[PDB]
Amino acid sequence: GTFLFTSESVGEGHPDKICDQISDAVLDAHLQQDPDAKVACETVAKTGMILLAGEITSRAAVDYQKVVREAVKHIGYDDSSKGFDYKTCNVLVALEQQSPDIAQGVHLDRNEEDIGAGDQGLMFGYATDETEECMPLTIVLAHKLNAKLAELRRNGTLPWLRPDSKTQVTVQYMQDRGAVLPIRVHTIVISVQHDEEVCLDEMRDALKEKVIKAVVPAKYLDEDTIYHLQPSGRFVIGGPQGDAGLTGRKIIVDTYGGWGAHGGGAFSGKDYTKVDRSAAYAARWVAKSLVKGGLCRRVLVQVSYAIGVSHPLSISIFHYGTSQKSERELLEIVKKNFDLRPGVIVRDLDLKKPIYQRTAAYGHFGRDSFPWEVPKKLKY
Amino acid sequence: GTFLFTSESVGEGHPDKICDQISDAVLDAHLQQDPDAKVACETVAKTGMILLAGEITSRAAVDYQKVVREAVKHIGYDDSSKGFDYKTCNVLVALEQQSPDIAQGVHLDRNEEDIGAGDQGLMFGYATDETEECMPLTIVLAHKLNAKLAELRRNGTLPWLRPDSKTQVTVQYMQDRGAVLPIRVHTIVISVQHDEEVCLDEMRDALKEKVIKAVVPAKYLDEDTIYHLQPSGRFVIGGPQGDAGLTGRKIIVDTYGGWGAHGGGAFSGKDYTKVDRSAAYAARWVAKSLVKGGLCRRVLVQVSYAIGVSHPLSISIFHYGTSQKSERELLEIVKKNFDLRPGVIVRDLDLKKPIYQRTAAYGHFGRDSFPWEVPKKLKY
Ligand SMILES: C[S@@+](CC[C@H](N)C(=O)[O-])C[C@H]1O[C@@H](n2cnc3c(N)ncnc32)[C@H](O)[C@@H]1O
Ligand SMILES: C[S@@+](CC[C@H](N)C(=O)[O-])C[C@H]1O[C@@H](n2cnc3c(N)ncnc32)[C@H](O)[C@@H]1O
Ligand SMILES: COc1ccc(-c2c3c(C4CC4)nnc-3ccn2O)cc1
Ligand SMILES: COc1ccc(-c2c3c(C4CC4)nnc-3ccn2O)cc1
Repeated sequence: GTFLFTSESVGEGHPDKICDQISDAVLDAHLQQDPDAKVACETVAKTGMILLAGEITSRAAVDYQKVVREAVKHIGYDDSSKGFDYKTCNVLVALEQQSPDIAQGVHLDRNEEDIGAGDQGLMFGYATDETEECMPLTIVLAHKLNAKLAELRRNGTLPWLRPDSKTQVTVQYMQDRGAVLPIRVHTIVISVQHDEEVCLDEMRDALKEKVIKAVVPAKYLDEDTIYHLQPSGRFVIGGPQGDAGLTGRKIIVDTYGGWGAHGGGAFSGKDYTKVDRSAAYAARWVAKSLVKGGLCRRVLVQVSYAIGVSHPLSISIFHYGTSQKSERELLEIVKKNFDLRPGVIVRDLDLKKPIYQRTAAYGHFGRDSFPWEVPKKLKY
Repeated sequence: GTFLFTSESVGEGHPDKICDQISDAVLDAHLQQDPDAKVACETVAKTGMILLAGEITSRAAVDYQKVVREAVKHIGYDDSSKGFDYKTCNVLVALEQQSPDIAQGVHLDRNEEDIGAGDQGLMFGYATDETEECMPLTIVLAHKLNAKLAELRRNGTLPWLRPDSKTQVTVQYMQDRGAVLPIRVHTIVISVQHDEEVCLDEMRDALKEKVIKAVVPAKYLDEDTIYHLQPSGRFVIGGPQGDAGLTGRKIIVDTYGGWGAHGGGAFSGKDYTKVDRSAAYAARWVAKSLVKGGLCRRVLVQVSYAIGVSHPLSISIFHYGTSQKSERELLEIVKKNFDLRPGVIVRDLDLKKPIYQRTAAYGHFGRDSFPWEVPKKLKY
């Protein structure tokens, strides 16, 4: 009845995550001046370079040099000794207006509630009662390990830490009538960029004592837990110098860590008309509402859209055997309580608010009581 | 007992797919001269630009201008009237050597069989008996609709077609003791870039009669099937001009269309030491072997790795209730028959061969009898 499951997370200075945070800093900069900005901002990061590529139609006057550099400063890349510096890096901009063919097919001359989906696609929402925040323990732990590294770097406890990090947690679970119960942590991996002065044994000791023990409850750790701490042996070169980063290359870290399902769409750098983001947020909101509402212990929701069409093409619900109600009954409850048109989701989840940079590291779900994390009281 | 499931696919000229094909053309160019090339090539595409960013350490002498332009020519972007031209686009190169810290931790001075995983991560393999190729019908149909568009464009039947396309198929399934049985096609979406001369009604008629009817068996289509053909109403601007493309932004199209599970890793532009590709291919090979071997009707395999470590950290198997054997029994069969170290997978699946550009459109699985699609005869 037991099984293993592994999830990973990355830190704020992982090059792909730098890109997601810059793309969302650009989106927020536009939304601060024009709540109806149409934004599709991709970011690429490599040694010394941030390139913005995409499409933006907006009435805002945005200083891209300032927005980009301020986001890199927040992450912690502020000196050539760290491999990247917000003060002196190259910021290249290849941004054009949104395609008029897309604009006419999606939102031009359309009533806001009846705007079409900004693209076709499929999206999933997932929730599990295994944690209070309704997220898998594997991904919650993996995110908290990266957050702890950033905390210890920023407070000066471990001054040899640099912003680029990755973590991975394998948990042994027990099956329980469709639901899952965490038993113990089987393996933890941590890799983090570091300075040239600190030795490997000092790093491994700190990662176990000051990071793992500060995040993972002792009840999950035992004599058999496997630790792979700094397994490469050396990680001085890091950030964009060590590996090219792109927006939307950490979509499983952004969501459920492999649990549930994913439709493929990236979140960062997109306004609400892009259903890859808004409909995934709404699907998480529906899933969490079904679990917090006591209708299921674990649930998966799929929705799909066609470009230019407001209503979803399909809606499906899988309760893993954890509900007394059938899928048909749960779908009827969802139809009575939710309107999954993008032009209505924007109002329910306040998606013109410039809070997106906050979502772009540590996962979009299970944190900080964002609107999609506040369950809706269901009427049925 | 019935439910809906939707998957999507994209064409060869979808901007993200252009990037995956260019990244894999670069990898193949290196492997043709140096089978041990270390390649991590990301591609970005926007109006008039192909940018290569990443890390390559190789003994090959590669003409990036020629490799990139030949890949774009193959896709069909050969004139400014189409929005992109291989002859006149800008090709920018930001490629550096692989980080020496990664090289020392992964493969330097290591016996090939004992090379470490090129990164940490989680990967899944999936197989389903619903089609002979062991793939979900939703994604098989979605890929075939894009392939039909490219065929009709290349043979001159529909000369108004351009290379950028997207498709989406929703199938109504019946549950069958853990396995799934397709009943009918509920909805199809097709969007394809076109010239300025053809009218919307001519395109919609051709998409139904020459594309859908030529791909989807009539037994799946009925009076209630919903068609969204050219739903945006106009798609003249397309390819990188209409939307920025990046490598590794179609990872669900590349795999199972939402079925099974995904660990987040992209495939294109990476050599075998990057377990995001090799271990996902090996996991598909294990899953397909378990289904074709008669041990299950549907199966999901998860594997995970740590950078620098050769053996997987975890292996898990979920048979959806379609096997008489337990997960423990299936894991023992997998341990007896497979060695999932990257340095052994490379030999079993011939992963130094330059066939990667062929994998970069229409899915990596369920096609063309690649080594990971030829089931292993299991001994137990
Ligand atoms: C190992 S790199 C990816 C492979 C790389 N593109 C190559 O050229 O081999 C992927 C991520 O691992 C982390 N990383 C980079 N250098 C590392 C090192 N020396 N040891 C461990 N992890 C490292 C960074 O977070 C980086 O974004
Ligand atoms: C709709 S675009 C993505 C949104 C876009 N970045 C924006 O600025 O709104 C995504 C994909 O849809 C397709 N596409 C582009 N223009 C389109 C159009 N006019 N109608 C339908 N699909 C289109 C292309 O395959 C493109 O890569
Ligand atoms: C996509 O989300 C999932 C999540 C979990 C499971 C799963 C198992 C697995 C997965 C390969 C890791 N292995 N043993 C399992 C036993 C039960 N359950 O539920 C299946 C799918
Ligand atoms: C990730 O792969 C999957 C695939 C399919 C299912 C699934 C259902 C769904 C999903 C939301 C679409 N809806 N009704 C369902 C009934 C049965 N089964 O099996 C669950 C998970």
